[PDB]
Amino acid sequence: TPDEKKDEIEKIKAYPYMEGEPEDDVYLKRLYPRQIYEVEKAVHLLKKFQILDFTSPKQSVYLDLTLDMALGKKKNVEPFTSVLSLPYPFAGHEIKVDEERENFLQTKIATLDMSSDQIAANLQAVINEVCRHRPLNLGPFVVRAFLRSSTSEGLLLKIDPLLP
Amino acid sequence: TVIVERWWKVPLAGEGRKPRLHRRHRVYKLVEDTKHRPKENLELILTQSVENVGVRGDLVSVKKSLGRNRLLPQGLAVYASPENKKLFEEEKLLRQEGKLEKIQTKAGEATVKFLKSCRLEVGMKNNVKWELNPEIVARHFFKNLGVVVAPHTLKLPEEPITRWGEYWCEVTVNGLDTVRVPMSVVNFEKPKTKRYKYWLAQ
Amino acid sequence: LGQIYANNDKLSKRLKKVWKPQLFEREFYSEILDKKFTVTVTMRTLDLIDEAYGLDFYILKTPKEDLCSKFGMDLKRGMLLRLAR
Amino acid sequence: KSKSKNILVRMVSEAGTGFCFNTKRNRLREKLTLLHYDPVVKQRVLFVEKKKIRSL
RNA sequence: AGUAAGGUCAGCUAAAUAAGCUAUCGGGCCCAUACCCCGAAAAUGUUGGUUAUACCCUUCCCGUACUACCA
RNA sequence: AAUUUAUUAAUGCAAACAGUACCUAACAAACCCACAGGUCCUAAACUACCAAACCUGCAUUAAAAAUUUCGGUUGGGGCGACCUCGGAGCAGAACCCAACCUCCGAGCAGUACAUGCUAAGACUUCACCAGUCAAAGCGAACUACUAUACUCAAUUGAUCCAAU
RNA sequence: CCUGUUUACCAAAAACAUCACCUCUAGCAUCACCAGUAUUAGAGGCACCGCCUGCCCAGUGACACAUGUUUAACGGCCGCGG
RNA sequence: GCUACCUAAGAACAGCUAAAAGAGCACACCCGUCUAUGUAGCAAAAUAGUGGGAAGAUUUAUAGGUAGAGGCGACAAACCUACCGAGCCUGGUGAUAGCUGGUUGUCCAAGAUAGAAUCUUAGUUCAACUUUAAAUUUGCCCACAGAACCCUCUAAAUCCCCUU
Ligand SMILES: [K+]
Ligand SMILES: [K+]
Ligand SMILES: [K+]
Ligand SMILES: [K+]
Ligand SMILES: [K+]
Ligand SMILES: [K+]
Ligand SMILES: [Mg+2]
Ligand SMILES: [Mg+2]
Ligand SMILES: [Mg+2]
Ligand SMILES: [Mg+2]
Ligand SMILES: [Mg+2]
Ligand SMILES: [Mg+2]
Ligand SMILES: [Mg+2]
Ligand SMILES: [Mg+2]
Ligand SMILES: [Mg+2]
Ligand SMILES: [Mg+2]
Ligand SMILES: [Mg+2]
Ligand SMILES: [Mg+2]
Ligand SMILES: [Mg+2]
Ligand SMILES: [Mg+2]
Ligand SMILES: [Mg+2]
Ligand SMILES: [Mg+2]
Ligand SMILES: [Mg+2]
Ligand SMILES: [Mg+2]
Ligand SMILES: [Mg+2]
Ligand SMILES: [Mg+2]
Ligand SMILES: [Mg+2]
Ligand SMILES: [Mg+2]
Ligand SMILES: [Mg+2]
Ligand SMILES: [Mg+2]
Ligand SMILES: [Mg+2]
Ligand SMILES: [Mg+2]
Ligand SMILES: [Mg+2]
Ligand SMILES: [Mg+2]
Ligand SMILES: [Mg+2]
Ligand SMILES: [Mg+2]
Ligand SMILES: [Mg+2]
Ligand SMILES: [Mg+2]
Ligand SMILES: [Mg+2]
Ligand SMILES: [Mg+2]
Ligand SMILES: [Mg+2]
Ligand SMILES: [Mg+2]
Ligand SMILES: [Mg+2]
Ligand SMILES: [Mg+2]
Ligand SMILES: [Mg+2]
Ligand SMILES: [Mg+2]
Ligand SMILES: [Mg+2]
Ligand SMILES: [Mg+2]
Repeated sequence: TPDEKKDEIEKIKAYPYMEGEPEDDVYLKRLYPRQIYEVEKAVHLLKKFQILDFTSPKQSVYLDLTLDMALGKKKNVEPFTSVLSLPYPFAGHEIKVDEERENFLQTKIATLDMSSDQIAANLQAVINEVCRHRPLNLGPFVVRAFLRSSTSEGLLLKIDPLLP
Repeated sequence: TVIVERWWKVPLAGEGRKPRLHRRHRVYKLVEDTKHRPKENLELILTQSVENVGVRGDLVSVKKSLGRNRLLPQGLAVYASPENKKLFEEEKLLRQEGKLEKIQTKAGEATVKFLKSCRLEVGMKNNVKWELNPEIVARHFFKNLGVVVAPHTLKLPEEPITRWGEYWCEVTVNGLDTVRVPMSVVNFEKPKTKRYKYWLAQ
Repeated sequence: LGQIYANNDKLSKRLKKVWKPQLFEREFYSEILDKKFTVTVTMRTLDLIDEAYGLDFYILKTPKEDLCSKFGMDLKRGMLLRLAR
Repeated sequence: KSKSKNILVRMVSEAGTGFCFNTKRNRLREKLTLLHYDPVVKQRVLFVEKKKIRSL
């Protein structure tokens, strides 16, 4: 277990996060941790940002997954590419891996105009697809999820219920 | 504090008798030096408004170095004694009953200080016709300034904006402090494009 | 002032060892005396004052055998005189 | 002292009684499986080598 | 007088499939010699014992080495 | 030489103490837009550096020291050799018996896996410690196996303590 | 080398010191060095002068760090056969 | 208050040569080369003669400084109050000594002893021997019979052993 790799995985787990909006109506993002968790609200918010930041209705939602693709044993696992077609493919897709191996993957999920239920179903298939490399229960495989559109910032999805 | 114990057992002395100490009882082994223990925070009640600690009447756990050197000597905070705790608890109860707080929570004061000295770049794209509404304006606070602003708290100048220029935005925090921030409507640029053009070159 | 065994082994030499507290210079304000004193204290003294919620409480509450300082007892007499009078 | 040909090993009963005995075997041969009398069960049972004790 | 240690191609060293180098022999090169080139030959001090042998032990022999002190 | 760093110095960490920095690499293939630039094919997430010495604690490397010892046999001591165990001669026939006396060896190996348990009576290296032989009995083996305390001469090390 | 010094009470010397030569360390102030400042100060070797002081950094120590450096530091400065 | 070195402030050094002198000859003065005497001496280091130095790194009076895990030293392991491989006094201290010496009235009796271990062979502990008391029963001396082959001395003898 390399010190640099293990510390980064320890640090990302230690990033604070909170549920719901704070009491203050106007507050800085620095003063409070992340708040937005629900995937259904995330898809609606990504469409909302399309209206506010005037752009094309159809956007590629390149989900970024901070997957713990290591620390199964003292010997870390190696990157691969498991290709599984999504139930609602956008108009088999390879699961790319980071060049720097910083345990974050950039994979397109669905177009922005696609319904949230279809997008959520596509997300669930990816969760099982990425974990297929190391389906062992000895070590956690998913740490954080950031669903971002082409012209929007990611949101810390509550992927913990969707892990099994 | 250095804590040590004797290597050799001291024979019992009994009731009302001092123990008999041989020269071998001077042998000590180090148990623990308290200076190496993890540091604990100090519980204090603030009397004034601090930049980051908080505001008057708030139970704040701060580092012992900060409290003993800055807050206590300068009167910014007092000990969280039961007497002091009850006093401030009654103070806030009366303030709630009298509706005279106007002091903002710990986060709210920092937001106001940031909002006093800040400028928002509302990047609007030239191709698609755009109308500025408080929902759109609050979006740019989250992106550019990194501020989460409720849409209802924003008060636009009520004049529709379709051209690039300078305007003003009134931001209200907790319904108590109203901050008028400058507004700069500039043509939108992609952050990956904008950072390359300006930050990388200069 | 005590003795130690080298490498914490009773079969090794018995050496002389002296443990000294880490002394710090701090300034304390006394509400009763309305004066600030520059007193050499340790980290333990700061904790006792913090637990007593002030220097004035610490001086009055701490018994003579625990203060272990002639200056501390002199401070106690000054505070007690003002309260008495 | 430099010579080393046999080792001392512990044979543990396969009956689960915990009875053990030490025997000598060549270092270069495989682990021993011997039929030895076990007092707890009062009959001969298989014994399997588990750990080496020392070098003889 | 004691004790250590060494004994290997002609020579000198390395390894114990006992090899390399020089020397040695034969051929080539050159009017000739040498250098050079090709090829060949050439040894475990000795005694006995070490499964059996060799590097080991040991018998004997040559040479080598250190010590032989204090009153 | 063994033991030690108490002392001194250097270094490292902790303690104590100031705070200060603020993380950027597009590029339109198509389209839009008078520009400037946009849409589509990612615009995420997420920080960093230095607090001076002094003092104290814990380590490390040195310096300079401290404490203590320097075995025995021996045709005086030193040097050489020797120090434990077994066989043979001296010691011819019960036992025993020395020499820096004469000779040869040992610090294992091999085969079993009941070299399991238990118990009369004995031997004993001139003490002790230690060592040795054992009928019966229990349990096995066995009605082929000079089978029942392996072959073998020595083939080895007490207590404390440590490992489990 | 010289004058000198030493075991008062068995050794006065060839021993020690010494001018000279050389190596090492130090960029500096209010109690030594020094009320001084590298042509200085301290730690050492050797011993005026004259001719000279050769070879060696593998080991030891010191120094310096990327290899390394240093003997006027400790020390060393070969065989066999024809 | 001796001596080693140092500090403050003093003193002494005729005559001759050269006149420059850690220069020469040579008093005072300092030192102590050689010989004799002395050896409980005049003297716990001297006397007599002969010698080294004697304007210099000289000699010397006075007061002061450095103290024993030290001082000081032109290193002689010098010198630090006559005896310094590290002073002296007191205390711990009645240090310890397997080593040496000594160990006090009368009388009688028994009484000479294989070994083993040991940083042990200058000693101890256990055996053996010796002594005292006690218990109860054989002890000693010994008739046959009996106790090994291998091997050169076919030994003197021993062990066992009733009787007596
Ligand atoms: K003799
Ligand atoms: K002389
Ligand atoms: K070197
Ligand atoms: K006299
Ligand atoms: K004096
Ligand atoms: K003795
Ligand atoms: Mg009692
Ligand atoms: Mg007592
Ligand atoms: Mg010490
Ligand atoms: Mg320190
Ligand atoms: Mg001691
Ligand atoms: Mg010894
Ligand atoms: Mg000796
Ligand atoms: Mg001897
Ligand atoms: Mg002899
Ligand atoms: Mg010897
Ligand atoms: Mg015999
Ligand atoms: Mg006998
Ligand atoms: Mg016996
Ligand atoms: Mg039987
Ligand atoms: Mg002179
Ligand atoms: Mg003399
Ligand atoms: Mg003299
Ligand atoms: Mg003399
Ligand atoms: Mg000399
Ligand atoms: Mg100089
Ligand atoms: Mg010399
Ligand atoms: Mg010269
Ligand atoms: Mg030279
Ligand atoms: Mg070198
Ligand atoms: Mg002077
Ligand atoms: Mg004159
Ligand atoms: Mg003169
Ligand atoms: Mg005089
Ligand atoms: Mg003199
Ligand atoms: Mg003269
Ligand atoms: Mg004194
Ligand atoms: Mg002198
Ligand atoms: Mg000398
Ligand atoms: Mg000498
Ligand atoms: Mg004296
Ligand atoms: Mg005595
Ligand atoms: Mg003794
Ligand atoms: Mg008699
Ligand atoms: Mg012994
Ligand atoms: Mg004896
Ligand atoms: Mg008899
Ligand atoms: Mg009889």
